[PDB]
Formats: sequence, C-alpha cells, structure tokens
Amino acid sequence: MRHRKSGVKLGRTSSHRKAMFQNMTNSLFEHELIKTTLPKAKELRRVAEPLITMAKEDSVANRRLAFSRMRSKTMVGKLFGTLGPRYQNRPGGYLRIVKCGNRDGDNAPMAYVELVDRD
Amino acid sequence: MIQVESMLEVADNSGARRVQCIKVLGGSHRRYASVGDIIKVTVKEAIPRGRVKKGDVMNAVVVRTKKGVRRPDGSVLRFDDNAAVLLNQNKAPIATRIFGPVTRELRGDQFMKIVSLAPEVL
Amino acid sequence: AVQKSRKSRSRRDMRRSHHHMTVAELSVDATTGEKHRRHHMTKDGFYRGRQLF
Amino acid sequence: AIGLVGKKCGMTRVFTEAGASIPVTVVEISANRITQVKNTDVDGYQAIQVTTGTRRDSRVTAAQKGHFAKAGVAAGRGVWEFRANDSDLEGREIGGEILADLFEQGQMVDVTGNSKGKGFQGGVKRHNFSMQDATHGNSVSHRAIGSTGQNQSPGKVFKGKKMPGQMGNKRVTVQGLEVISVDVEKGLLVIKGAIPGATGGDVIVRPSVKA
Amino acid sequence: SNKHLLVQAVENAQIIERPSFGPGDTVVVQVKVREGERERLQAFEGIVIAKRNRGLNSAFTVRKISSGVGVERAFQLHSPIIESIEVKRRGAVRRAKLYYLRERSGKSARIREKL
RNA sequence: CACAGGUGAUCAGGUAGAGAAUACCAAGGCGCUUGAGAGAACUCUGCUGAAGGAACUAGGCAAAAUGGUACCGUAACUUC
RNA sequence: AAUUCCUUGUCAGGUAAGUUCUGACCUGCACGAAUGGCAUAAUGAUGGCAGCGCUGUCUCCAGCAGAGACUCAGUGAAAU
RNA sequence: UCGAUGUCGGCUCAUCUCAUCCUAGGGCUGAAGCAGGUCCUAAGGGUAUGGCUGUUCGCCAUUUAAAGAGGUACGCGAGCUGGGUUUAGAACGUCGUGAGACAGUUCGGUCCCUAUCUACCGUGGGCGUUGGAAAUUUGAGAGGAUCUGCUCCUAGUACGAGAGGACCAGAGUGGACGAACCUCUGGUGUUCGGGUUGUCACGCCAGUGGCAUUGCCCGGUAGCUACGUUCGGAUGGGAUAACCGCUGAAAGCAUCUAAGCGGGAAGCCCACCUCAAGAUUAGAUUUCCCUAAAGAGCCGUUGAAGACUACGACGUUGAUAGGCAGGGUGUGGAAGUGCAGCGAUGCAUGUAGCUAACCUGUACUAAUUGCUCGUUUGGCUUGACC
Repeated sequence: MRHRKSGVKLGRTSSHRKAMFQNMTNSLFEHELIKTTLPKAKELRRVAEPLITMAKEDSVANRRLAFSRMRSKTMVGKLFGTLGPRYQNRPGGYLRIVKCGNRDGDNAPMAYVELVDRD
Repeated sequence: MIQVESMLEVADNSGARRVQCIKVLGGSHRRYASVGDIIKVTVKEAIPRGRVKKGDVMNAVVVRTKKGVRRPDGSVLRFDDNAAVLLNQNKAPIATRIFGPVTRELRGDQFMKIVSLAPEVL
Repeated sequence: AVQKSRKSRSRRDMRRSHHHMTVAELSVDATTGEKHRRHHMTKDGFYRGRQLF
Repeated sequence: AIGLVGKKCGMTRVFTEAGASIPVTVVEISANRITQVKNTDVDGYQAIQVTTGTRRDSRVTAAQKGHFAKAGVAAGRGVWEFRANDSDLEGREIGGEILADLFEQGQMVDVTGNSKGKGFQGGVKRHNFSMQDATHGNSVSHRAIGSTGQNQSPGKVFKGKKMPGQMGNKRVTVQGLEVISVDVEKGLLVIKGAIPGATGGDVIVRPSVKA
Repeated sequence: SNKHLLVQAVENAQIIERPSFGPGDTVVVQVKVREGERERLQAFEGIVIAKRNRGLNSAFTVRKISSGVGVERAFQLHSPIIESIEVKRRGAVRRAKLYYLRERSGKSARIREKL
C-alpha cells in the first residue's frame, strides 16, 4: 500500500532523483520554459516553488539554503535577484504545466513547465 | 513476554540464581507468560549447599519482565531483567527474602507474601 | 506449461476481441481554430487563447 | 432497529475518573433527513430511508432531485435505508429528522463500515498462512500458497479454497460497542471500539441486536 | 491540530494544567495507588529519558534505579492518575531521547546540571 | 551473438593507508543500444526490527557476530 | 569400533527429556600386527558431539529500499 | 502404465469417514459423593511443545478438556526440502583365487518446465432482464462462525465411618482462533533533523554539496504493522437422535404405540455476520426523460480506492490535486555576529533553524459546459376497470 504517501520514484535511486530534480529546477529557472515528462513536471513544482517562496525574502541564510538545495551559484543569484522580486506578492502556484502530447521515442506523455509571468 | 527456553534471574533467596523456562502453564498452546503467570523452570545455576539444586524441575512465578506490564491508564512499566520467584509443588512461594521490585499484579492470595517481602511494589 | 491440443482460430480470436485501439478526443481552439487533443495544447502552441512562447 | 449515518473523524481517548483509558472513535453526525418511509402495503416491508450530508446540484441528478423534492429534504451525499418495524415507524414520517439523540449513553451498538482496502494480497496476510522456511534450501516458496489439492481423486480444487485475493474495502460489522458520549448541539457521537473503516468514511450505527 | 476539529473539542476538556519541564531532568511524580478501601500517593523520582508531546496524549518516560536494577515507566501527562509532577533537578542533554542511559549503569548515567 | 566467460607483458599520479588492499579523485575514458509510467501478490538482491535467543533444522544451512595497532596476559598437551 | 547382525547390548557422564556423543565392560555374528596393530604434538574449507558470543533459523512475521512481475509505446521466441 | 504413473520422511496447504479423544445427551454399574468402567446417540468445533533418531513409529520430559483411528497415487516435489533408500569416488567387516558383492556399515555426492485446457482465488468487458435512465432495495439461495479451562458462589451443603466432595442454577476471568483498528505500547520510517570518518568540489575562510550499504551512528512525522487496542463464538425458536414417558388396546393383565398427547444433544433448519434477481422464475419501490431527451462514457484534478480495471470525489455555479498561509509533530540550539579561551571548544542572540506524508483554510497553478453513446411513448392476445 501507499496510503497517504507522497513523492515519486520514477525508476531511480533517491540520490539520482534528487540530483535530476535539482538539475530540472536549475534549467527551469534559467530558461523559464522547459519541455519534460508529465509526472516529472508535476513533481517539479514540489521542489521548485518552495525555492521561490524562500527567495521572496533576501538574506545570507536564505541564499545559503538555496545554494545548499540547488548547487548553482549563478542560478541562486538569479532566483534572489529576479524571480523573488517578480514573485514577491504571488501566493504560490508559480508554475503552469501545459500538456504537449507524447514523446516520439517512447510515447511518454509530455508537458511544458512555464514560469508564470512571461516565461 | 516469557516463553520456553527463556533465561530468568531468581528474585528470591531460594539458592537458585538462573532458571530456564521449559513450559508456560495455563493453556493448550499458550505462548507467553507475563508478571504473575506460573511457569515450569529448570534450575541452571544455584549457590552451593542451597535449598534448591541445579537441574531441579519446579514451579516459578514471573515477577518482572523486560517487555513490561500495561496499566489501565495506558502506561507501560518495564524492567531491566526477567526475574521470577520459585514456588512449592502447590504453587506457593518458598522465599524468605525477595530481591528487587515487583509489580502490583501479584496482588491476590497466593503471592501476598511475595508482595509483602518485596523491597518495593510498583 | 504447454497446450495439450492446439488452440482453435475462433478461440484465439475471442481473446483478441477485447483488444481495441484508443481514439483521442478532439477539440478546436477558438483563437486558432485547429484540431487538437482534449486538454492538450495545439501544434502551433496556442492553448485557451494563451501564448506559450 | 433504525440507526443513523455518520462520518468517522478518527480515534482519541477518554480518561475515567478512576484513571482508565477508554479508546473511542468520533463519528460526525449530520441530521439524517427522512426521504422515504417504506411499508408493507406499498413496498411489502417496513423501512426508513434517510439522506445525510450535502450534495451540489450539478452532482444531483434530475431523478434524485425529484426524489428529494418529494420528501422536502435537501439532497445529501448518499441515500441509506434502515429496516424497521411497527414500533420503529411510530413517529418517523417523510421529511423528519433523526439526530444523535437516537442513541443514549452507555448502551451497546453495532457499527458497519467499509474496511480499509489493502488491495490484492497474498495468503500469508489475507488468510494468515504460515510462512515457509527462509533458509535451509528454500528456493521460491518463502511466501508460496503451497498445495491446493490432493491428487487425481478428487483432482479439482474445492470451492471456498483459501487463495490470494483482494483484501479489505468490504462491509464489516462490529458488535457490542458502547457509546461513551452524545452531543446533539455539535451533532457528534463518541463510540467505544475500533469502528471499522477509515477516517472520513461513512459509518452506519445501529442498536445491538444481542442487547 | 492533527486530529479533526470535533476530536479536538473533546480533547480540550480532558486537557489539565501541569508544570512544563524539559527532557533529561530529575522529576518526582505522584501516582495514585489503590490498596482497596483506602487511597494513597506514591512518589516516583527519576531522570526523564524520553518525552513525547501529542497534546492530550503527551507521555513521558521516567527511569530510576532500585536495588541495582533500572525501572522505566511511560507515564501519561494528562491522565488523572498523576496527581502532581515537580522537577527536583534540571539537566541539559544534547538529544531529547536518552536511550544511551539504559546501557549506562553508574557514573556514566549521570546528567550534567543545567544553569 | 556487438555473449556478465577466457586472453601473456608493459606504464603504475594525488589524499588517507603496510600496501599494486580499500575509499574518494587527477590525466584519460565512459553512463555498459528499448524507454515511460504505477509503486498489487509473488520472486531476487539488501536495510531495520519489540520480547525470547537454535525453541528452526538432518545439520547453527543461511544470517548474525569477531575483525587494526601498541601493551598486559595466556591452559591441557608437546616431537620443545 | 569407518569393523557389533541381535542392538537404541549393559553401566556411568552429559540434557527436564540423548537410537547421536564421551568413558567403561567384553557376549569380538565377522579386530589384530608392514592388505600393518595401538597411540600420537602439529596440520586439515576432514566426520561426530557439546558449549560462549551472536543473531529473523525460529515463536511470528512487520516495515522499508532497488531489479522484475503489472500498464503504455517499439521489437519479438519456446518447448508442446 | 517400461516411445517414463518420481520413493520414504519433513514443511506448506488441506478434504472426507466415524469404528468418538474432549466437549454434548443418555441406559446399566461391583453407580454412596468425587472420580470412573461398558454400551447407545452425536462429526458442530477443538484435538500440544520439545530431547533422541533420516524417520513414519517408538521411548522419554513437560503440559492439555483432549493430545482420537483412518481414506484421499500409504493426499500434497510442473507447491518447497533432499536427511534415508537407489549411480558414478573411497574405506571397514564378510564372501570370492580374481574382476567384484552384501534389505551390512561409514564420508561425499546437479531435484528442469514463462500454465494452453479443467479446477480454484480475485477482478472486469458484452448482452439480457418486453421503452430508456438515477438510486434504494425484498431474498430463492451460498459461504463464514460453531472450541473450551480456571476461580468464586450455591456449599464444605447433598453424600460419605473417615478421607474426600457434588448435580442443577449464578458471577468473573483466562488459553487457542477469527475480524477490525492505530487512540494507547512498540517496529519500520533510503525526499525529516542532527553527530561524525575518509576524500573531491563549490576561487579560498566559513558554510555547504557529491561518493563511500541510507558511508556510519543517534532520534523521529504520516502510512503500514503486532507483539498493541477493541470485539465475537449466540444459552434463543422449531423438529428430532439415543433415552425417559402419559393414556391405551391388539393380548380382560402388562405395555412409550398400533390411534392420540409429551420431555429430550455442542447434532439438523432458522436466529448472528458476508454475498446474493445471469433467482433467463432475470423480482420490488421512488423519482426523471422521451423530434439525440433523462442520463452514461471519453477527457482533466484525483482518493486511507486500485496490478489494469472497477469504485469514490471534484471539473470555475470549485477546495479535486499541487503550491501557499497558520498550526501540529520531530530533531535539538541553524547561518551571521559577538564574548571567553593561545587553541580545540563553550556561551548569548534563541528552544533557535529546518521540518515527508498530518490538521485547518486559501483559486496562486491545473481541472475548457468540448466530443461520443443513448431518442421520438414502447409489439400481440386475454380479463377487470374505464
């Protein structure tokens, strides 16, 4: 059973999925629009939106938490310089997922993850 | 929870120091004996020239367990060892001194002297 | 592990009967007026009158 | 023998003045609106039909909407029925209310519910089959069912054989459960025991037949 | 909080005031004891190895050594058995759960005083 | 067979380390030619497990356990 | 007794309980001296028995992690 | 049956018989009572753990109400094991000149198959049920369950020379089994929080991250879970088994039987729990709709529901999921700074920082009134009403 359990497995180890979602969060914060698998997109919110929520307030400790959970200094700078200020007064829901058909190679359902507000 | 082939310390002055459970009494397929339950034990190590000798088969009552005993309020009361008290062929204590504390589950009629001889009753 | 007598063609077709191809639902975006799968964005990229790009 | 429909809110404990733990479950009791009274003449048997909770109009069909409007009650999240006799149909007319004061403190009740579904489960769990040896040469039969029949005679598996199946998510009735407390104003009933099902599910509370 | 609001309403009445205390500090607890027709209070003094806070269901475990063998009891904070609790001595522990003390017997078991 | 097998010699970086063991890295090279989901029984490989501790079993099979350096100390027997 | 059929021979030890194990007796079905006799320190992935520690072997199984099983898309056997 | 029907034992899983081991009801007794012995009725449930030995068996120890006798390919290896027997090696005793042999012994010695059909355990699709649909349901019938100890009281009474010690009634509390459940006690908790070893890296200090079984270690949220909690096995109805009768003739008597009327068991049928109209005999009730209607489905957000299904909830007339807000829980004192200390390190800012799945709210994000299926009053005969 998985009663009330959350999270994903996605056929990966714990460290592997953590690293993959860190990579996806960085790429999403960089390009503001990324094409990905639909489960991956739905799980990406749970790890990306909280970083924006924390970046709403700029401080050394908050920036160090962001760097601990992202491991890209350029992109921590971007998150605390543009996404935080842009998203200061928005209560959540910082990503919109737009389903975009099925993948050619394996027929995996696909979606577009777009940062709200001109991504 | 005491079952067959469980080592118990001896909590009285009967001369035995360690006993082994060979039968949990009071049921066709009874598994475990808690505090206040009667068991059959073999004496595995006794003091020299004591009342009881090594290898003797006799009765005992469990007086404290590491698993613990539950109370009506939902609390649990545990001990650091499993200890029982040796008994007669009529299931009466054969002890003049009780070592270590016991619980109030021994309250009744056949273990009242164990309760009264224990240094402390929880 | 194996058959004792070869399965018949009718019996084989009876199992196949349930297998069926899925047909995707179709909707037309008002702004762009193009066929697209239900709850899935258009080829062009116009979804519910919004610009993805 | 008429009962009531409630919602399981979860388990808690009640302390007695003597210092005794009473594990209880709290069932939310919205007023049960009588939607139909069944009788021997029209139906051939006697029963009370009730509705509880709330349902939005978009989810209430025209047939159910008319059925509710006949009684004059607001649509609930389901329609339930209780077998009743002449004594129990005494004062219960269509459109009436059944509250938690149907049950008084200290009496025995039977609670029916939909038990938590474990999905498709093996013999070891569902039927309490003994596990085979983990070691000593065991290959692929640690949790295997084992033998299911004898030989050519009979040469068939007998009906009712215990085998891996879906476990849970079935109607389960528990009897001889006391009622600790009743609150009409808050519409909540507190019942001793496990009260089968999960929290948030619908539970049927009836008087105990054994009494 | 974790429980439903209807359950919380019932729990609030059961809640009873009691001195707050921390982990790892020596405490004396008064426990009601029934000897038949008479009532008595028994004093249990020990270091608190472990504590769990669950609102009404809060429980703390007290460990004391009697006649060379330790005794552990998981007392219930809000139960009516516990007439009173007082803190004889206050100690500082790095971790809430002191499950290493069970192995410790004498000089090691002691906990440093907190000022 | 674009096969988890076999195939002699030669070169032998850094930090720990007795070490060509083991761990993480350098130069260099790779992610091993089906993927995406779900997270049922059951199978395989592993982790943890209250109390008991061989009661298992043909049998302590398997697992568990011990594990280094320095010092102290070490029995019967002995071909010393 | 790697040798004993009767046989689980008898006695003693070990266990609460020992067709196995140890010591002894000799009634050796059917030992016996280079197809070597009896012993023997050391050695042995050797046979048997008994202990400490240790534990999911077990009482009695529970939870968790990964690879399959299951669903979708591509490729596509087998014995019979 | 030799163009192959796998042996003994063990494990797992069972099913049936009664020539009944316990429980249940009786007759007789060399039945005073307690305990028994024999036989009759009764198969509803229950009917142990270990030492030895490959054992079935058997002996022994300790229990139990009891540790029943049997059939099922001496049930069960396309379910597991492989200790014995029954290959190939080696050795002892014995036999044979020898190769070799021994229901003599001893050490060692590859157990394959992805399930087509029947059967069984679950779960769906199709159509049917005299128009269609949304719900609620009656029950022909089927399955589950059926166990029992001990203590007290009656009463140390009846009985008995003593010893001992009740039937019938009543109360309590256990053992085994089963169901549900996670409030309590625990286990687990590889997207929680900390401590720490080696190494690499983030330009460096600091602070962090990768790998080394989750690197190791200490705790722990929800969920699941037992060893934890709650509950159940009914003391009721009907007809009976053995047995005991009332009245009563055949047979002036006697006689439970031939007519008639009774008592009587854990057994039979109900009662309890679950399923149940594919019960083609397809039932019943309340509503809704009929020139694509009422509804169903697809699709989307999804659930203590689930392999896929199905089921449950919701889709802007919204709290369905995620995020977010406030809490709760867990860990235990974040970073920065300052102070003390030569330093490791300690202290204050401050129970701080972080916190999965938990609780309550909140449309910020995603759930598009889009498409498909489904109609147009439901044949005929008879009868009552009209």
